[PDB]
Amino acid sequence: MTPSLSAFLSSVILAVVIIVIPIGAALVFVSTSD
Amino acid sequence: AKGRGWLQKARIADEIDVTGSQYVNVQYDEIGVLPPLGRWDPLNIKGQGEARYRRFVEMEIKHGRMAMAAVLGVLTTYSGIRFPGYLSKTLDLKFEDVPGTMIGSWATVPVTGWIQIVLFVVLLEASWWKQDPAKAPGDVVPEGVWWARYPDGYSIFLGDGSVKTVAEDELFLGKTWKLNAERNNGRAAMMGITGMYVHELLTGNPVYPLG
Amino acid sequence: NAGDFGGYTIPIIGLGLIGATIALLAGPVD
Amino acid sequence: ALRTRLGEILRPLNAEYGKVAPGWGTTSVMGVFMALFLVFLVIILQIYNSSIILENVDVDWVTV
Amino acid sequence: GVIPPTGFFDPLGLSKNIDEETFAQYRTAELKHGRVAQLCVIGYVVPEFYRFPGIIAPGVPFADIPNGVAAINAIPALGWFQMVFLIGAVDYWGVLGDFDAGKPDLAPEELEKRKLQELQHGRLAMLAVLELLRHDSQNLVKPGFDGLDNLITG
Amino acid sequence: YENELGVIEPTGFFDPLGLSANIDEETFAQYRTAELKHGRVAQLCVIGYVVPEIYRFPGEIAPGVAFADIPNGVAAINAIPSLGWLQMIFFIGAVDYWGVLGDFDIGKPKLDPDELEKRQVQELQHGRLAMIATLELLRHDSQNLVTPGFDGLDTLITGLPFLY
Amino acid sequence: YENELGVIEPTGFFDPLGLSANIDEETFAQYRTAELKHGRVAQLCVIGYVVPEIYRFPGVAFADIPNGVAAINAIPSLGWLQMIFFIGAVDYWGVLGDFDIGKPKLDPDELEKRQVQELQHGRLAMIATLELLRHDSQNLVTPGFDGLDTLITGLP
Amino acid sequence: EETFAQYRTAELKHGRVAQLCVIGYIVPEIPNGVAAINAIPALGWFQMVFLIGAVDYWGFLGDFEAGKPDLAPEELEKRKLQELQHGRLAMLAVLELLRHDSQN
Ligand code: CLA
Ligand code: CLA
Ligand code: CLA
Ligand code: CLA
Ligand SMILES: CC(=O)O[C@H]1CC(C)(C)C(=C=C/C(C)=C/C=C/C(C)=C/C=C/C=C(C)/C=C/C=C(\C)C(=O)C[C@@]23O[C@]2(C)C[C@@H](O)CC3(C)C)[C@](C)(O)C1
Ligand code: KC1
Ligand code: KC1
Repeated sequence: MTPSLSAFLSSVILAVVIIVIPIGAALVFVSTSD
Repeated sequence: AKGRGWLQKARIADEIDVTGSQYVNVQYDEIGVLPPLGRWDPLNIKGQGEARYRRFVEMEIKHGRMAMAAVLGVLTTYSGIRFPGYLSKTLDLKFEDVPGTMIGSWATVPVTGWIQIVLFVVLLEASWWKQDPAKAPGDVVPEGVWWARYPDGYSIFLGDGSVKTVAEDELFLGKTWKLNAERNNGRAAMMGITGMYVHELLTGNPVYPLG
Repeated sequence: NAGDFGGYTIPIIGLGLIGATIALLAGPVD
Repeated sequence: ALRTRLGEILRPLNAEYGKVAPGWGTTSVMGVFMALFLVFLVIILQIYNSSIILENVDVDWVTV
Repeated sequence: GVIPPTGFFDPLGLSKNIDEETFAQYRTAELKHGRVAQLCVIGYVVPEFYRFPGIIAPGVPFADIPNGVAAINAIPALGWFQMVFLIGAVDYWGVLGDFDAGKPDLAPEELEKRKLQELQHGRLAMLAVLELLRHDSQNLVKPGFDGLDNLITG
Repeated sequence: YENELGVIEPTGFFDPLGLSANIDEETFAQYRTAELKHGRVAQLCVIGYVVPEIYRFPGEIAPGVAFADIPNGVAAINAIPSLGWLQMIFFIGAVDYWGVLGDFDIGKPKLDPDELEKRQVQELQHGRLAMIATLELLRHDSQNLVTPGFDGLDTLITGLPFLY
Repeated sequence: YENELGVIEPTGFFDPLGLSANIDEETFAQYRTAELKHGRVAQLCVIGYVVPEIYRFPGVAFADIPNGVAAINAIPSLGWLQMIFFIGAVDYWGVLGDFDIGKPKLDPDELEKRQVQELQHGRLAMIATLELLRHDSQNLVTPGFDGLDTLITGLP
Repeated sequence: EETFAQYRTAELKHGRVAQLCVIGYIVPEIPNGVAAINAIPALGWFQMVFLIGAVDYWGFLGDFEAGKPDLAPEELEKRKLQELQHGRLAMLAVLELLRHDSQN
């Protein structure tokens, strides 16, 4: 596992963890609330 | 009963029309009777008798089955694929020294070895795998023996764990497709194994002109 | 090079098979 | 309409117009394969771009 | 087993005093003796031109075995133990001699006909065997007792 | 006992030797408890054959031998002192009989009853497969200890060449 | 078949595989006959391994015959066959050779205490002859495989 | 009740193993003690402990009618009270032998 490969894997994990999942959870919450 | 009800919840629902209504289902009835020729019976074996016709169905199935094994047998053996070790340690017969040629493999293999192959077929034909008259033609494997069976409505599994039931008329997965594909590959290998025999008789190459 | 992969055998058999199937399916149904 | 020998043969292949799986069907599995395809396409792009440098993979003209 | 050339052949009084229940036991004894003898006649002429490829015992190939009764001592006894016991499983249990395909669906009239030459073919084969191991045994002990020195006279 | 847990698609009810036809309930419950625990141990045994090839513990089991010197496989057994092995047996034996470090309220999720039986069959199926795996691991390892490179596969974990 | 002779306290009705499950009364009598006859040979096989050492017999020398599996090759194969069929005379037809006709005592309560004692001495002998045949055959192919004599008892 | 039965069974069992250890410690002098358990390979202990466990849990080779005579109830509890008293006597004895092997 080269540093560039590890950086790519961290980028994918990071994008899912702090972009896709929080926006989806916020959308679900405001859609059920409103 | 226990540990089987998860299939019903994982089973995908029945297909419907796009509008929402139930789907309306809206020549080739026998295995071996398929699109290109239909019922190709030039000698009218079906007219000879029901007992005579059932004999010919089992006869085509059996002849076609050994031909598929025979064709695959030569193709791997003539390529040079060999089992590791000795075919006959008493005769100092390694597998590598047995010729890939059909006549060469038929002659080099010891007659005591050929007897063991024949006696296994005799044991299967006479006691173990007998055709039951009540059973379908070619259905000679008894119950209890582990065999790949494809009954009507058998389960297949998707990526999420969902379960689909496969009818007999399903493409590539139904019983009638696999039954038809066995007969046809058997018919093609029946001509194939005889052609490989005569081509090797004339030229020494079973797959002439390939190679 | 002209005898490689069976020579002209597969193209001749293949073209004859296609022509025979077209002629077989050319007739009317009934 | 004309009935031909090949048309009768190919008839069951065109006999399921409008047939659907009810509801969402297998869309969840399809989204997973789309997401895996998107990650795979980014990988081979970044390998070509040399944004991902592998261990024994050198993006340059090779011999033999 | 009554055949037109002869009648109820019984010169030594071996069928009158003895009962008919055990007379069936001699019938199996007669049929099995002929069946062994019939297979011994063909089994005596076949090893002349053809032999099995490998060996039967370590150091004992099939080729260098005398065809006659000297083959009994050539093959080791433990080899004979395996052969005799496997035969006896078929002889007693009917392990490999009970398949229904060997019992053809025959009508009555030709059945009791076919059983008649079955014991008759074995009958001459009992006497034919009795000559086969005779001339073999005489020539095995002392060479060239009879005028001919061939196991098969033809 | 055809209508019990463990019946799965490729074989169905698998009992060719008839070891469950004439048995009672309590021996079947003992059989399934044996099957569940044999599978659970064999599942951890497969994991325990791969993890020491990557990471080892930093301390010492005994002052004589450290973790890194211990050879992976059946050669581990004689390397570590026998007093240490006897202490492990009774430690995990206390959890085996009493459950001193098991039977916790957390870690036992309540689910859908049909989902729970599905996961229980999955637990049995993984355990049944790992039981078959532990036989191949032990056969390859022990025979390679008697004759080094007996089968010609040398390495302990043959199917995972990226570890070596 | 739990209520039958042979049930003894350590094993009880020993049948793990269930070979006696769902078989007719004719097969079990056949199983019992095979149980008994296999046992009876094994007791005589144990005797026939120690007593041919001290005592010999009067075209092969009886004293030169090596006791064990090496005796099979020493005795001629033809000479072995009439012994095999002689045992078959007393086996199938029951033409008693060890006795003249056979004079067995019958005591009602002792019958249970003899027949059960007959098969289990044979059962132990059957367990014993496996070791006796193993040690002889493994040492014949490899002299000194476990580095032991032919008979573990030291009175020879 | 339920807990007391476990304590009751453990009191008897602990008293037993102490007794066989004491007689099992004098036959060797006629690979000595705690030095022996390390000398024997752990594969040997794997076979022996599970053999004891088969007797301990299933009663494989340790539950037979020859070891349980009919006797009579008057001296049964007298002998069973004697089972504990000898069991305790061997129990307090045992610790001094293990503490003797270079311990406190
Ligand atoms: C749990 C009880 C116990 C303990 C802690 C010990 C202690 C020890 N014994 Mg030991 N032994 C015992 C029971 C015990 N003895 C009894 C009751 C006897 C008298 C027969 C012996 C006779 C004995 C021998 C002959 C040897 C030892 C050896 C040893 C040492 C090696 C470790 C070991 O346990 O191997 C245990 C190995 C054994 C072979 C134990 C023998 C126990 C036998 C098989 C009887 C037990 C089975 C059963 C309870 C009997 C009743 C069944 C039925 C007939 C009613 C160790 C210091 C070995 C050592 O090398 O010496 C230092 C050794 O060779 N002891
Ligand atoms: C310790 C192992 C063990 C035990 C006690 C069980 C117990 C059980 N299994 Mg099972 N299983 C196992 C391991 C085990 N399993 C393995 C490894 C596989 C994969 C092949 C399976 C595959 C399987 C299926 C697919 C099913 C069962 C089922 C059952 C139940 C009924 C069958 C029975 O009577 O078992 C009794 C078991 C024994 C008496 C122990 C086995 C003793 C034999 C003689 C061992 C044979 C030797 C072995 C092959 C090792 C060879 C070593 C080599 C060096 C030669 C019962 C709860 C059924 C079910 O779960 O309930 C409805 C069922 O459908 N098993
Ligand atoms: C003191 C320690 C201890 C205690 C109190 C228990 C508690 C229990 N266990 Mg565990 N267990 C232990 C140690 C212990 N276990 C260890 C170290 C492991 C491995 C991590 C296990 C894994 C385990 C399994 C897989 C099973 C149990 C079962 C049982 C129960 C039956 C009693 C028994 O063990 O049968 C005594 C043992 C036997 C009768 C069989 C012993 C022989 C086998 C083959 C093991 C021998 C392997 C051998 C040493 C290796 C060499 C082989 C050859 C070369 C000789 C009981 C509740 C069984 C169960 O719950 O229901 C049946 C069960 O199937 N336990
Ligand atoms: C030829 C051997 C033979 C035969 C025919 C029998 C048959 C019988 N036994 Mg019996 N037995 C034997 C050997 C045999 N046993 C041996 C050696 C022992 C001592 C361990 C016993 C101890 C015993 C007890 C304690 C009981 C029986 C019982 C029975 C009866 C019912 C059980 C059954 O169906 O078994 C059928 C068995 C067979 C058909 C033979 C199976 C042979 C297997 C496949 C061999 C497996 C390998 C074996 C371990 C050898 C390995 C060698 C290795 C080098 C390969 C039946 C009459 C019961 C009873 O007496 O009547 C109610 C009963 O309670 N037997
Ligand atoms: C005229 C008439 O009708 O009267 C008849 C009627 C009547 C009553 C029926 C008769 C009878 C029947 C008879 C004779 C019955 C006899 C019973 C008999 C003979 C029973 C033996 C036990 C064998 C065993 C268990 C051997 C185990 C052997 C064991 C434990 C071994 O380990 C084998 C061993 O090799 C090892 C592995 C190592 C060696 O170191 C030691 C040995 C060698 C030991 C009579 C008396 O004939 C009279
Ligand atoms: C150990 C293996 C073995 C057993 C267990 C066994 C059993 C029986 N044999 Mg067989 N037998 C051989 C071996 C065995 N036989 C061999 C190797 C050969 C070829 C040489 C052979 C040939 C004959 C002939 C010609 C006859 C014969 C019979 C019987 C029958 C009566 C018992 C007897 O007479 O010994 C019982 C079931 C006769 C018969 O049925 O008459 C009533 C009969 O006439 N056998
Ligand atoms: C609280 C009481 C207590 C004492 C007084 C004590 C003492 C020793 N233990 Mg320890 N022990 C635990 C507790 C105690 N231990 C616990 C709770 C566990 C489970 C986590 C445990 C596990 C292991 C393992 C795996 C090994 C082990 C060892 C030693 C050995 C080290 C010095 C020596 O080598 O003598 C001395 C005597 C090693 C061994 O026995 O090697 C021969 C060895 O491998 N222990």
